[PDB]
Amino acid sequence: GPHMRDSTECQRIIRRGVNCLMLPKGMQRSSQNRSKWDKTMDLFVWSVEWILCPMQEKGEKKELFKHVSHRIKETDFLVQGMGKNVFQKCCEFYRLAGTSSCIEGEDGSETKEERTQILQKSGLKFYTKTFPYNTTHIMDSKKLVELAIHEKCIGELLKNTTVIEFPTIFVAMTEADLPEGYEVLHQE
Repeated sequence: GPHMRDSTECQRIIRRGVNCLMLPKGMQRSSQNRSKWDKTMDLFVWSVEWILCPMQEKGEKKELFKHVSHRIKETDFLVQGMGKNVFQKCCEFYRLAGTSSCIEGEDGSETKEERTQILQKSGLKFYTKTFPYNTTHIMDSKKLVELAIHEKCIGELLKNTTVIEFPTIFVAMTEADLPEGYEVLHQE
């Protein structure tokens, strides 16, 4: 059944260092969120929102592809949360090609890195929504940050952050390919 929520819900829960701002009962963003502890893995899982951003010119802009992907582990890397659909759609958006490694002695790490290789060899960059460290109440703000999906996992990425309900990932070649009104933050 649906989770315990109010109308004009107002709470912040912290889950292994991620600050999570709770949306009210009727929000489609709270309805489409599936995130909990899962006994079957003895860890926390997320639903997450992915946006693939296509290669535009400086006059001709092109339109985004969106996908929400589910039951992604706090231990997972982005390429293991994205879904084969989002991986295959990135391969068709930028015309990336597939490769192989670690065949000398792996059967699970070889294919974890198979996906990540396509993104680092194309030079694709990944970004997420950030909100302030002291935030206790729900807000909307266009603020992105660039992150190292080839070195960092999703749990340590979100451990330093604030997010509303369930987190969002933007995929693009540059800031100049990212959607309008959104901006990426740099160091001081």
